[PDB]
Amino acid sequence: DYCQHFVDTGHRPQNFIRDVRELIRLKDELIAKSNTPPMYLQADIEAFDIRELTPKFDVILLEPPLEEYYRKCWTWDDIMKLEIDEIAAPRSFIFLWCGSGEGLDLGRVCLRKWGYRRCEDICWIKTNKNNPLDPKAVFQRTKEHCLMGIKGTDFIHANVDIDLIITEEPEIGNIEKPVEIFHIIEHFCLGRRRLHLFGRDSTIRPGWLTVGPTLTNSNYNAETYASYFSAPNSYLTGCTEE
Amino acid sequence: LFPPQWICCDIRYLDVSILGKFAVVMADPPWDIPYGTLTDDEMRRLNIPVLQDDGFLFLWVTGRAMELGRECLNLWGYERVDEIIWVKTNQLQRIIHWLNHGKEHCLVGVKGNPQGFNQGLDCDVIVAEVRSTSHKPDEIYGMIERLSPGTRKIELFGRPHNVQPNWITLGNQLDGIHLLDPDVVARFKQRYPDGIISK
Ligand SMILES: CSc1cc(CN2CCC(C)(C)CC2)ccc1C(=O)NC[C@]1(O)CCCN(c2cc(NCc3ccccc3)ncn2)C1
Ligand SMILES: [Mg+2]
Ligand SMILES: [Mg+2]
Ligand SMILES: [Mg+2]
Ligand SMILES: [Mg+2]
Repeated sequence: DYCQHFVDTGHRPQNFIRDVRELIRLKDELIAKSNTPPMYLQADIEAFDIRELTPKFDVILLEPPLEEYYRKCWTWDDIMKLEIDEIAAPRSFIFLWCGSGEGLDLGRVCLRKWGYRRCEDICWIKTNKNNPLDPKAVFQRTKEHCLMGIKGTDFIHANVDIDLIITEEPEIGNIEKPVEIFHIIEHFCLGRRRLHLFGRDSTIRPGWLTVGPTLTNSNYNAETYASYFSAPNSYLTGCTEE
Repeated sequence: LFPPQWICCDIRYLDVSILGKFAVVMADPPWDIPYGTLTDDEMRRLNIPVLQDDGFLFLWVTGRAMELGRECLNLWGYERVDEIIWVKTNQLQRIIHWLNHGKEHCLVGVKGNPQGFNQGLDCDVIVAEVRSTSHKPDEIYGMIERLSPGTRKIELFGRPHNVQPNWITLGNQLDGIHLLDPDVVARFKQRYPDGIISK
């Protein structure tokens, strides 16, 4: 009983998960080849009209800075008023980092508000191998959820990933999410128009447009960006040859 | 009365008002996502609200019941204040549509203002071995006992292996009726003087 152990020793049960030959590396190789150059834009999203972000996106990764990450923050009031449906493609995916509190409920409201249904729930399970409190909390919270949503109505790329990410709990005040979420997303081969809202200089990445208030530089040009998906490139999965 | 008790019944039809109040409710419903499943309306209509005044509810959910169970939770009068994740491993501590599923979810709801519970002793991740397809991990009962020691608890849709001390277990594949608490026995005999639960 690892629960009983955690009560006795402070080692989270997930410290005891181990190992966390079909090589899905040509996928990652094909992704790398089709990736657009990284594009990024400093923008104060509370003051910025997201409709300027074109074309519509096949994938949106939404990482609002929640108050619970710190122990400008966005409340679920602010997040729910983002017009995400105005930039999402009719068939597209969202990945929303929800924290571990009321966000598990309000994030689902958001997804429905914006026209998606939740398809998966990706749990970021944080180990404390190197270092063995909400008022409403019944339990010590040791994980965060990233909700996957689909909207709208295969290929050669199948599912290879599990819905858990296991890493060590980062140092206090480190708000970065595990880069492994980018891998789960890119492994799907969802399309090439990928947007990361509330990204940072540290999260900029090939194949993605990053938009955030703390970016120090911008290179986004709406016409240049759209040219990466012009014919005959419009409908690629991101996982096929150039 | 400390030792295990159970009632073989259709939980749709049992009059649960006879059971008293419980510090903890746990339910592992047969969501309609087959054997003896309940429709969404039947789940909504279950008389959970009479089971507690102040306490916690543990609700296992998968697939679209992740949303449906949140609805039920709120309809029955609970706020979801935690969510337990059971990471599924084999005997060697390795993890067993768009993603392969390595975990199972249990919502934690609160009703009223529970007092004297040991909140924060356990964390919200369980790591435990899979057994039969239908077998929740027995670690949940220890977390619940440490959270609320000695108090009365009730399980909905349990199976014979789930009967535990301090717990009354309900389900339609239990063996008859086994009741030991004198207050429950009295109210049961009054409600069901010929020992049959219909309609
Ligand atoms: C429902 S528990 C369960 C949950 C799961 C899913 N989980 C497994 C553990 C988990 C951690 C993976 C998480 C997920 C799998 C199996 C059972 C199981 O084996 N359960 C015993 C059972 O007896 C069965 C018959 C219905 N059942 C009823 C049903 C009922 N009225 C409805 C009705 C009756 C007759 C006909 C039609 C409808 N009244 C009392 N009990 C309970
Ligand atoms: Mg230890
Ligand atoms: Mg799934
Ligand atoms: Mg990869
Ligand atoms: Mg067991």
